[PDB]
Amino acid sequence: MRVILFDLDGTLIDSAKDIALALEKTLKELGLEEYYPDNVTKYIGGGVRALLEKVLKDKFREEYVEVFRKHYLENPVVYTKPYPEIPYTLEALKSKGFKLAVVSNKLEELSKKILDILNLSGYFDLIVGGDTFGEKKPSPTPVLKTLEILGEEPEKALIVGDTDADIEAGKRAGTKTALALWGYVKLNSQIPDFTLSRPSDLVKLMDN
Repeated sequence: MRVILFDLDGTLIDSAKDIALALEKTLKELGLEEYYPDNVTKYIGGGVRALLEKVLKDKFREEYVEVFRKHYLENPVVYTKPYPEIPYTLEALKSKGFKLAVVSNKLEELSKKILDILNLSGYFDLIVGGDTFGEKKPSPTPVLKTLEILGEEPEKALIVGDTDADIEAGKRAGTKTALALWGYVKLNSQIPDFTLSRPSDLVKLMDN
């Protein structure tokens, strides 16, 4: 029928606290805690690499990314929970016959893990991740391959996320896009087709 592709962090799950903690740990071990930002939330956005990049700038080193994907995976879920209404919305969307999927830019082996721990895994007909198949958003292969492996044309899909990358992907891929206002909005210059202020509004949006 219709496909709804969701971003993971800042959309389905409120993972800010755990991320900040893993980052605090990594920096302490690496001897760089002085670069821990005053307001960390404006740094959490497109993966572990992009966060360390934004935090360290020229002090960035690739072997740091792996230090982070470590401290953060022995506490992938401590404070993290789905946003309010998300559990109801997935189950609701699934029972009305909608294919659901998580297209994120976070490790695909981990995308399946955090969701297993939060009992959300089962609602998704597929869980594409940061590495899954060859390219990360902004576009448009993760979304087109994810839609072929599902049997739906882009014209029947909806990307629900919070970044300029999500909007570009859907735009380039041919899907619809909606901003998850309840999540952590990181839009800069892009404009989505819709605005969802609450997850349940999704159930509404797909009514008629």
